[PDB]
Amino acid sequence: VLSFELLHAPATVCGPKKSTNLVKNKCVNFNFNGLTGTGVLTESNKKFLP
Amino acid sequence: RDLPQGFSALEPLVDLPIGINITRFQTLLALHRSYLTPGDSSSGWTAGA
Repeated sequence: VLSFELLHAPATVCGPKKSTNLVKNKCVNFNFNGLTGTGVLTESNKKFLP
Repeated sequence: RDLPQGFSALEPLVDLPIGINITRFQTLLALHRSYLTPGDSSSGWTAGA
């Protein structure tokens, strides 16, 4: 018996999984981590902080 | 002695979803137990720099 809980506490056990491939140089919809937009994706030389 | 005149940003380390209620604050230190201050915690206690 796997018992869930419904209360005012944040969810601990999660994980949406899901997977689709990546394309480039084509106008396409993206939903990386909640953010959504339309455009083309190209390689960029800018360096991010870790 | 004293904090030097300078600037330095602080980078995140961890994020905790614990969500408990926090109200009080205390700090731990290292206690030197040896022959100088033997016995129980009543006498075996030093400050240190």
